This record gives sequence, structure tokens and C-alpha cells, in this order.
Amino acid sequence: AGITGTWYNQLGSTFIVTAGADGALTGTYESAVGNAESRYVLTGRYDSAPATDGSGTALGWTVAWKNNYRNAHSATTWSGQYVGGAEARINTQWLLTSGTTEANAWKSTLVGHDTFTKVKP
Amino acid sequence: EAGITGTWYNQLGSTFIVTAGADGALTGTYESAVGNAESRYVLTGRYDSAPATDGSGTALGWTVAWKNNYRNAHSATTWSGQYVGGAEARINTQWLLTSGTTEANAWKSTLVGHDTFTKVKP
Amino acid sequence: AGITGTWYNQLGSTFIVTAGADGALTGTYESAVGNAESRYVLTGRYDSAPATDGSGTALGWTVAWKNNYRNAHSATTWSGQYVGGAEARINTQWLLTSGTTEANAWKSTLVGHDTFTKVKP
Amino acid sequence: EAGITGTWYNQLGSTFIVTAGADGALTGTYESAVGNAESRYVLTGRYDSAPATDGSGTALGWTVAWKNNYRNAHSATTWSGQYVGGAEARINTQWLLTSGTTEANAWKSTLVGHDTFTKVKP
Ligand SMILES: O=C(O)CCCC[C@H]1SC[C@H]2NC(=O)N[C@H]21
Ligand SMILES: O=C(O)CCCC[C@H]1SC[C@H]2NC(=O)N[C@H]21
Ligand SMILES: O=C(O)CCCC[C@H]1SC[C@H]2NC(=O)N[C@H]21
Ligand SMILES: O=C(O)CCCC[C@H]1SC[C@H]2NC(=O)N[C@H]21
Repeated sequence: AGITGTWYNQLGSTFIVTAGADGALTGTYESAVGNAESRYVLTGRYDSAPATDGSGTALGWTVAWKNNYRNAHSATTWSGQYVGGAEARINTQWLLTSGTTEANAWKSTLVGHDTFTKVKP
Repeated sequence: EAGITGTWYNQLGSTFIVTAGADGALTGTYESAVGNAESRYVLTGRYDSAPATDGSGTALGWTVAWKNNYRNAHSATTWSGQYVGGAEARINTQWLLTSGTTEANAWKSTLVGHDTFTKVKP
Repeated sequence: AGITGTWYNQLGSTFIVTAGADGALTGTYESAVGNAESRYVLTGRYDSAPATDGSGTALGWTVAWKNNYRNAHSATTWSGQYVGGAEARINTQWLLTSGTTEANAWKSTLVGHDTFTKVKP
Repeated sequence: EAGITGTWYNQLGSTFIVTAGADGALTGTYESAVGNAESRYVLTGRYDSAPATDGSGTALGWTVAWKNNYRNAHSATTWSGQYVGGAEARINTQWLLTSGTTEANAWKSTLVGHDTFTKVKP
């Protein structure tokens, strides 16, 4: 019934988001992996007037991995599309950049892919 | 966060206007020199508000959805990178641009690249 | 029983490969998608002495999309790992670069992910 | 293919020695300035042997597995990019470096980046 809701990726991370009428994404992310505990703030944007031809809805969001419990000195962005239907899905690719010195900046950024559904593990 | 807050440009001639809040928020507007884009677009992101002090960059990311009250490309970009302070401040990024597609075309939905931003003097 | 064999990705593309003893990958690729028909030459490398701790086997390969039938003026590289087991798998991330002018070089490279098994569709 | 064939360097100080064959093959050796690497490693790749003549680059890619008779990092890099000819010839790339990992650690297996190669004069 839309982007707003509670989503889970293939690792069991929990993505709770609200899609504002004019394109805002606002919520929290709890990661099952990495140097992370509890919830982290997220913010992003989505296409609030998608095509009407069967295409998905483009979107993206960011988390910086600092909260009251931990600071990993890193940030992830997810870029992807929402696909509506009986089992709604958000398919993404992500970039996780850690703060580095300039000379190790070559090993600063991990890449991967996450797919989200509203099915709770 | 004084360092990040300001006006920036990338190697394509795009410009990025941003304000870094005490809570880790990035807000502002983006004007792209390339692609299916005109005028300013809203951006929103996050940064590490308590970075290391050991000669590391400050991790940050932001998103633009390419819809404004003038044009809609049905697409969104995220930039992931780090701010490097000092007199010649830079934001070094890699980005992902996803277009809305049909399922059969999803394999060709996402472009990747890298942008370098240089800060300019208010 | 190893990297050598016939593999299929989630799109139904066919990847036929031989893993040489000292690290070569040599074979053909037939793509179910894009500006492609029939087989294309591939070449790559893999770790011919992987860790013995349960880790996967790192690898990569390239196809340039020119054969006797078509030339798309593009090339893909896949980077990933082989995971042995009862349903062996190769998990990859890929980059597809098209030849462009310098000023459109910003839109030259697509990214995605392919997972391969030996199960024929 | 005279253009591609030769010695190249990237912005990290790594060097790439390559021979472009008539059949579309790339062969050679790579010496990395960074990471868990020493001495030369085999590379192998492909390029478009009949590129456009319309002022486009020539698409190419190659792979190195980081095992040689001296060291083994249990990892591999692929570079995907284009050759831009002329007097100041360049190869502009983006790359993926995958390390062998356990299944539980596969989420952190792959680094991404970009390398610029400049040709040097035999
Ligand atoms: O370890 C660190 O630097 C901090 C935590 C990184 C967490 C990531 S990993 C990719 C993305 N998807 C997911 O479920 N979590 C995030
Ligand atoms: O055409 C579309 O879908 C909409 C416009 C995309 C713009 C992008 S391209 C990479 C990034 N860097 C920059 O200066 N602009 C953004
Ligand atoms: O259209 C073009 O430029 C030429 C053909 C590109 C084919 C690709 S798309 C990603 C990769 N995986 C797969 O099954 N095929 C390849
Ligand atoms: O540490 C390891 O796993 C083995 C060594 C990795 C080397 C890489 S890093 C990006 C690419 N560019 C370059 O000059 N070298 C390669």
C-alpha cells in the first residue's frame, strides 16, 4: 500500500520510513550487520509523481552511523526503486563510505545490494 | 558545521548548496549541469557530526530525487563520500543514479560515477 | 564440483567457463538482455589457492560486446566470489561501460549484480 | 592495437603493462602501489577491436587476481572503462575489488573506486 511502512532486507535489518507527499523520506534504520546497534536516523527523497507505464518509483536515502550508543565514522547511501504489487519490494544498490586518510581513500567505499520487503523474519 | 556548510561545485559544473545541522542533518539544493534536469532540486542527507580528529575525512551522504516544480526525470541520485577540511576543502564522492524502470528493464536502471566538489567563497 | 562448467544467472544468461590450474578463466557468455546475440568471448582470473577457512574464491572476468553478429561498443566486467557447496553459486557485482564522448562520460557506466548457479532454466 | 598497447600509470603510482591483440584480447601485468600486493600480477581482459570512429572512447575491461608466486591476498579486481586516444591518451575506469569472505561477511566483500591511467613513452 506504498513506501511508508516497516521493511526488512535480506540480512534482517529493519527500515522504518514515512514517505511525505512532496518527496521526503524520513525514518530510522537498525542494521543486523556491521559496527551498529539500535536505531539510526535516516533521510532521503523519492519521486512523488512516478510514471504511469508500469515503471518503479525511484528513490534514495542516507544513514550516518552515529547514534547515542556508537559512532562508526561512516555513512551509507541506498539508491533504488520501489515496485508495488502484492508483495511490494524496494530494490537497491548501496555505497558505504568510511572516513579515511587521503592516502587510504582508495579502500574507503564498500558497495553492495539490498532488497527489502514488508515480511517480518 | 561550518566546514561542510556552504556552496560547492563539481567537475561537471553542477553546484551544491548545503547547510550541516548540529544533529547530523544535511539540507539544501542541487543544480545539475548534466542530464534531464533544470533549475534547483531539494536535497537531504546525513553526516558524522562527531568525526575522528586523527586526520580522517568526515563521512557524509545525500539524495536528490530529480523532480521539482518544473521537470520530472523519474530518477534519483545518492552521493556517498567524505569531507576533507582545511584551506582547500573538498568533498570526494561516488554516486548511484537509479531511474524508474519496468521490471524487464531493471537490469539497466542504475548508473555509477564519481564527483569531486570544491568549496566557493561566500 | 568447481568453477569450471555451465552457469546461468537470474536473467537466464549462459556463462560457460573453464578454470585453468594457475588462475585463468576462459569461456563464452550469451546474454539474455541488451544489445547482444549469440556467444561472446570472455577472459578473467580467479584465486587458484583460496583460503581454507570457509571463505569463497575471489574472481572476475570481462566480455567486450563484439562478435560476428553485433558490436554494441561496450564491455562488462564481473567481480565476485565462488561459493562451493551442494548448490554451488557465483555471486557478482558488475560494471557495463559503453564508449561515449568525454562530455557524456558521466552516463557511460551501469552497475548491477548477477548471481549464477549451474541449474538450467 | 597500438593505442592501448604500452605502459600506463595511475594516480596511486600503480603501473599497468598491456598488449592489445587483433582478436580483442588484453594481456599483460599489473603492479599495485597499494594494498596486500607485491611485484607483478597477471592480467587479462577484452576491448572493442572495431570501435566507433565518431569521437567516442573504446570500451575495455580487465581482471587481476591478487595471487602471484610471491603473495596471495585472496582477492580480485576488475576495471571497466574506456580508452581515449590522441597525444594525451588516457584510460578512464571504475573498478570493483572483491575479497573472498565467509557467507556471514559477504556484505563487506566488495570495494569500489575509480582509476585514471596515463600512457608513458617507450
Ligand atoms: O560498520 C559500519 O561502518 C556501520 C554499519 C554499516 C551497515 C550497513 S552495511 C550495508 C547496509 N545495509 C544494512 O542492512 N546495513 C547497512
Ligand atoms: O537525467 C536524470 O535522470 C536526472 C539528472 C541526473 C543528474 C546527476 S548525474 C550524476 C550526478 N552529478 C551531477 O552533477 N548531477 C547528478
Ligand atoms: O547492451 C549492451 O551494451 C551489450 C550487452 C550487455 C549485457 C550485460 S547486462 C549485465 C551483464 N549480465 C548479463 O547477463 N549480461 C551482461
Ligand atoms: O589488497 C588486496 O586485496 C590486493 C591488492 C588490491 C589492489 C587494487 S586497489 C584498486 C586497484 N587499483 C590499483 O592500483 N590497485 C588495485
